[PDB]
Amino acid sequence: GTSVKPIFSRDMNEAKRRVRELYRAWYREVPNTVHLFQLDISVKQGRDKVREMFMKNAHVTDPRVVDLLVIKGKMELEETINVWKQRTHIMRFFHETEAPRPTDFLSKFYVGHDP
Amino acid sequence: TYKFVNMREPSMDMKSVTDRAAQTLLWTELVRGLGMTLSYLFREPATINYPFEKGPLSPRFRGEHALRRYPSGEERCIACKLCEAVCPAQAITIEAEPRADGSRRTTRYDIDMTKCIYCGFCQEACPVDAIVEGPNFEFSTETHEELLYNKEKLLNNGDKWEAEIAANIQADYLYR
Amino acid sequence: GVRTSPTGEKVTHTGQAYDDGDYRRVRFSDRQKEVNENFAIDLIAEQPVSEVGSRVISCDGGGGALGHPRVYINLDKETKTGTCGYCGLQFRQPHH
Amino acid sequence: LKKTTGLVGLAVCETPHERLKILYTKILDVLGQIPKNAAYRKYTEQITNEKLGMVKAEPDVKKLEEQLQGGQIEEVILQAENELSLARKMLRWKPWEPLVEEPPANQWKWPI
Amino acid sequence: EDNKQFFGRHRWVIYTTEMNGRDTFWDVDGSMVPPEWHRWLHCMTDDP
Amino acid sequence: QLIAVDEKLDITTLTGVPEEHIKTRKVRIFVPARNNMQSGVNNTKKWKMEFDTRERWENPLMGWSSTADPLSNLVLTFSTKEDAVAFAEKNGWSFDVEERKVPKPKSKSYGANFSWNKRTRVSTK
Amino acid sequence: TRPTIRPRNDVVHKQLSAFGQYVAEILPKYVQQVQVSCFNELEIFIHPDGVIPVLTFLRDHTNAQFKSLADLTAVDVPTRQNRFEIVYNLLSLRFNSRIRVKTYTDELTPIESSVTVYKAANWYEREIWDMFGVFFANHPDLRRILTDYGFEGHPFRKDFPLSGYVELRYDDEVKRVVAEPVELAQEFRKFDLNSPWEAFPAYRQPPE
Amino acid sequence: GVLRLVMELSGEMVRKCDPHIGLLHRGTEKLIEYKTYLQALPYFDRLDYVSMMCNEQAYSLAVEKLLNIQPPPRAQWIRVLFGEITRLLNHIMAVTTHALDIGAMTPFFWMFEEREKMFEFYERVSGARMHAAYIRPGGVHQDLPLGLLDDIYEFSKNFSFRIDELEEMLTNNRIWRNRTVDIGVVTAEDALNYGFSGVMLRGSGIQWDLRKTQPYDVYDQVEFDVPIGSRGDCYDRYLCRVEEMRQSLRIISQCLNKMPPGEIKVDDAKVSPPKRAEMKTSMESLIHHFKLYTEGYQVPPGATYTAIEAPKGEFGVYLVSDGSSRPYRCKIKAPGFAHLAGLDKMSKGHMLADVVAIIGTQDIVFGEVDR
Amino acid sequence: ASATRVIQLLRNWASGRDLQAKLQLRYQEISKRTQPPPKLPVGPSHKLSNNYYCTRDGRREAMPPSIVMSSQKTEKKAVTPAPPIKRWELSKDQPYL
Ligand SMILES: CCCCCCCC/C=C\CCCCCCCC(=O)O[C@H](COC(=O)CCCCCCC/C=C/CCCCCCCC)COP(=O)(O)OCCN
Ligand code: SF4
Ligand code: SF4
Ligand SMILES: [Zn+2]
Repeated sequence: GTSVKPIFSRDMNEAKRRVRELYRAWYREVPNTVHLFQLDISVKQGRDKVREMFMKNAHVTDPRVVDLLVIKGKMELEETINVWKQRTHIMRFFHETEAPRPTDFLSKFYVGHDP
Repeated sequence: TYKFVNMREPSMDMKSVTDRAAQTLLWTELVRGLGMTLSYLFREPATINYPFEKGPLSPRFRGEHALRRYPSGEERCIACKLCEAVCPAQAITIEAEPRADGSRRTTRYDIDMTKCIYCGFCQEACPVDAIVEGPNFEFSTETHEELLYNKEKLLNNGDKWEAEIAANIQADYLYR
Repeated sequence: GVRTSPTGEKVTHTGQAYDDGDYRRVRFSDRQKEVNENFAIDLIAEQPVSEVGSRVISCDGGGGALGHPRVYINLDKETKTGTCGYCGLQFRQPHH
Repeated sequence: LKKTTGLVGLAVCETPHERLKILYTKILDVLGQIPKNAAYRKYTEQITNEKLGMVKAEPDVKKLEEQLQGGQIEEVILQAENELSLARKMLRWKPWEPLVEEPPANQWKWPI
Repeated sequence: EDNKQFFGRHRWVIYTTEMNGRDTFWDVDGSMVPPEWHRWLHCMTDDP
Repeated sequence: QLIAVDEKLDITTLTGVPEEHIKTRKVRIFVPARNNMQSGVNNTKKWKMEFDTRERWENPLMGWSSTADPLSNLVLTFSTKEDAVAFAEKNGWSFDVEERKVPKPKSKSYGANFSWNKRTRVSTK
Repeated sequence: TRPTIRPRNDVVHKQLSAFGQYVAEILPKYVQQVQVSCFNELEIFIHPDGVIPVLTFLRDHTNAQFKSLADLTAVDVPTRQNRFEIVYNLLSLRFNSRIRVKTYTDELTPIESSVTVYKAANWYEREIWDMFGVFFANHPDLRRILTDYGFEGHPFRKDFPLSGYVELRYDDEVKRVVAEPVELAQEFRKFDLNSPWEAFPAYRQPPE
Repeated sequence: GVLRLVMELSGEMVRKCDPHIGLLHRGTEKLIEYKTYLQALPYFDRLDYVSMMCNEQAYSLAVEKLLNIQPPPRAQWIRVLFGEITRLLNHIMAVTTHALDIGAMTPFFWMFEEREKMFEFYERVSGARMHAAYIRPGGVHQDLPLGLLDDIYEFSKNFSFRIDELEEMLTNNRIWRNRTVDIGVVTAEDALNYGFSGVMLRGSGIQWDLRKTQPYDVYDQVEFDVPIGSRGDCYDRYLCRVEEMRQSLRIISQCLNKMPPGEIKVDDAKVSPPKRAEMKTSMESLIHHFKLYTEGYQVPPGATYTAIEAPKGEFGVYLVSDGSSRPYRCKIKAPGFAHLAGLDKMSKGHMLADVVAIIGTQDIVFGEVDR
Repeated sequence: ASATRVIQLLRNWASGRDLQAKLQLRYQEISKRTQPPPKLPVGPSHKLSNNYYCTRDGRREAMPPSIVMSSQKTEKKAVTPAPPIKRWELSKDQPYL
């Protein structure tokens, strides 16, 4: 039961197809984005960041969530291609100015009360 | 009712056509605008000689904040926290405790003037005329830190501006 | 009634003064510290006690609508004096 | 005939009675295919028949404007094509059928 | 004062050349006016 | 035209919440208790959702109270406990639910004040 | 009712009730409820599938001809199964009246775009998507219109924090504006203003 | 204000024009939900900051409709008088800034002197030059000072000559005409469908004015004419705005002559705060002052959409009440939003220099567009 | 205005109007900055009797909206939301500009 209305895909396979299309488009766009924005990162680590962002949502098991994430990624790609962003928006993906938050129990115990 | 702004029909008789042609060829309206500007040059300018001359103001004007006190010399504030509750910008911070003589008085009264919107809600919420918005407006500052007023600064402002503040309140209090 | 800290700072009417080991004193070096010279408690202590021949007196702080809300004070207790909750003025029945 | 109706983009239509009659005939023909019990069909038929009888009994154009309560016969004609297009779209939609489904239990409960 | 001037220019102040601790022959500003003359000078009242 | 998929709802990846503010927080689902200073009961009708309290420290300047958690002032209202539980589950927050406290009915009797032999007899009124 | 009380108009109430009944009769497939408020406002509750038919009927019908889209917005109610309600405000110049149409949806169910019916709905639907995350199908170009580029989340949702999650500043080491987790020198003070002793008996709910 | 404008140009002609907004998005609607109604009032001053008291009036009317109360007659007359003054201010700003962008730049100063005088009126009535917060959801905060009406009459009897000088500089100038005539033409049907309002509607020949069809405060007790255009271009809209300035002068004269006596806020101390002397002498007045300035007044549950004829068009608010003293939702409708949305259509097949004229004739302020 | 006669004539001719009648600089014609105290009238509700608040309580007269055609629970002439708007009149004060 639990009948719901499709957004774009009827099942998971079409969702995977759209995900692969978006990943292909991003993988093409990475070098041109790196050159045009005069970024200090390399193409390798930019594509690694794209891979990491795609892996961040690897646990989704619902076509509606999957293709809505695809829609948001397509919006981000459109923003990046049309040079609507500045270097700051692109560089925000890397968090180069944020201190590295430790994970072990001792470090969190020493720094403060935050688990 | 309604009017028409651009619903005229130009006359097509020979005299009107010749008049429009003369307007086109001799630039009559341009000369008329030139004459308007020339005439407007020969009239007295509206500039005042600041800072030696000041712009007109009103007893209702809202300027820099100040804390007042009674003629006996004790501060009017009783830490009711109505001004802090009504503040649209959350710019007032208040802490209180009983005094050495048991009076209900504040130990902390801060106003962040970089958050304040100068709406005057605090002085109209005050039940004892303690917090007011004085007539001073020439208090620009070279650093962000000096625009964070504490209780001592506000009491100093009250002692500094009490004469004008009292005169303005005497002028305007019958409208409140 | 401004006092001075043993280190050298002025003590405010709220009693605030940085202790010796406090680093936050560095904000006042090459500058000053804002302290109001008139203490309300001392100023209100100098006011004379009013003598009225009634058991209940009313106080509005003086000035009519320019004072505080009008309150009534009971003066039956001869041990102490009646003190206004807003203005701090003191009233007393004519003992002896 | 008048000129410059006063609305930008709305041109003057000479011989408007024929246009109104043709549009009303088309509207009635499209309404004929709708089920009889549909409220839309009977209501729009009543309105269209009223307007057609009104226009068939008045040769003057200004008196027709005053009687039809719309004024500026050109915009009445515009409303006529709007109604015709809506009739075709609604015949395609078929809204006389019962409600698709009820909302959840407290979908419209306010406050909270 | 000069009531024949238009509103705004009918009152003015000539600043002192030496206030509390600095030489104000050239460096004058509007914060040097005391509150009572501040009230009179900004036309908040008609009485000096 | 209908997927008819069967899986629990999860919108976590779409809300934009940071990673460490989802699985680390602990929301509380409760009916707020009546303020004992007053006898009114109008504030004990709905269900509230609030997050766990985090660190608050004193600002070195002005001595103000600073914070670092953006959810320190977030409070939500729900008609029933089920709605709050469903919202918390679909948003991915671990929750504790407290059952509503209802004042039990009481037997009041004005005549019990003036008792012939019972202890309920009052000394004054 | 002495001068401090607002005057009530009976004629407009009856007219709006009659027109609501008329609209309900003509479109039973979608209309779920019709209401007229005590200050003479008519709002109509419809099923999500009927957004295009109802709007087209109200715009094009001779008796309605609501040619102007006054406003389109959304309201977030977390306690409902369908989280968001979509509100359309329409103005009729021919008959000098205003109508309201309400719809509902959740995070994952799209709503049909009404740009074909009203050209004004374009930026309104863009803003609804930006602020609430409600997707609109067959929209010409749906994208953020108000938030910053790369902004994550939808701020007008009730569970979004007031100050957000990230703040901006300039860093001299990287010579650019950077985004960092938000820290406030003074936390926003939360006030509990709601009082007991309910104010309006007419709105009292059953004790269930 | 500040605008980012991405466009495609084929030679001189503009093919596509895509405006990017949000550079002044402050999140006002979410901030309003954390305030009481009185606390949320000053946001409307900042929404459209050329016509402040008009936004105050719209919000006050919405709250009054939800509260089932009405302001006293003198309050309504004061509201309409200051709304017409604010309309004069807004039209001066719009016309002079449009001319400045074209390149005239002299009438800007000429009319900003008058704008300064009207700011003096604002400051005298509320103590603030622009964000007064004078119009409240129960009436007005304070009564006018004893000499204000005379000064308003003195100001308003010389403004027609200033408008005449403006027209002498701009109306019949051939450069101004060639800059504004047949630019940004919009049809009546497109204007209606695209959501336009105000002058943007009336320039195409549509006869619509919210002060006439749906009057709100006392606008049905004064008579004035509504300028109507014929070609739907920038020149017709400029003429309409000038004629609206003249009609505003007419309404100001009528308001000055017919000001009635009485109180200024509704005599209901559960909505409007009591006078200071009452608060300082009466127990009930003190209790009501305390509760009104700490918690605020509760508004019965319900939703309303209230619109007024603002100087820039139809300004509306969709206000939702949950029964508490804080609004549950407050949607703000700004005409500049729809006008900037239609900018793309209005600049089809025009020069690059005509986009500035179209933006000027749309009368766009980004505070209300972004909110 | 302390302007000479020749300058007044020149500016009047160049502008085309008589400026001295309507000057844009304020002079003694404005009101004085000090005013007498204002008495200020009380509201209608200031009665001592026959003034119970339950008879003048606007908020408590608000009611939930009336429900018509709740779906969960003849000639029949066609109707419109409101009578058609009357056409405006052509401003018999200045019909054309
Ligand atoms: C039997 C003997 C006959 C001998 C022949 C003599 C006959 C002469 C009769 C006519 C001569 C007049 C010609 C003078 C120049 C005319 C140029 C002209 O008219 O062009 C205008 C344009 O001219 C201008 O508008 C230029 C103005 C630019 C603004 C600059 C302001 C100038 C005004 C200030 C006065 C200048 C003073 C000049 C004298 C300088 C002294 C050294 C046309 O433009 P439109 O109105 O758009 O119409 C065409 C499209 N359908
Ligand atoms: S003037 Fe307004 S914003 Fe400023 S402190 Fe007073 S209440 Fe707060
Ligand atoms: S300043 Fe006035 S309102 Fe604020 S706490 Fe003190 S007495 Fe209360
Ligand atoms: Zn006292």
